[PDB]
Amino acid sequence: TATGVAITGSAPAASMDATLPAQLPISAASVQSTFTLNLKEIEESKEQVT
Amino acid sequence: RPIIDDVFCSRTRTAAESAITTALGTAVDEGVMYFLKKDDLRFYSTPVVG
Repeated sequence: TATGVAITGSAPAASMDATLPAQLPISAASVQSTFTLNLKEIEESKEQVT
Repeated sequence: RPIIDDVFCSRTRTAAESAITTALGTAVDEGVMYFLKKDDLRFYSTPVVG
């Protein structure tokens, strides 16, 4: 604050700027995907697809 | 032409041969001969990795 006082003033009340946190979390989740492919499908798909 | 004998040799009687099954009880039919030709039957199995 920068309030206005007289010349024979009284040096007014205290003031100071405040800083704050943000805390922005990262660690509980994840995106994922699965395949579930066989071991015979990957064998018969190399003489039978071009 | 040699006569090879297997212990595990049989044949399942078909559904058209059903009056021959009730008279004998079973359908295992251990009386077979199987006049086969040698280089005409083949066996297969997949070469899956590992």
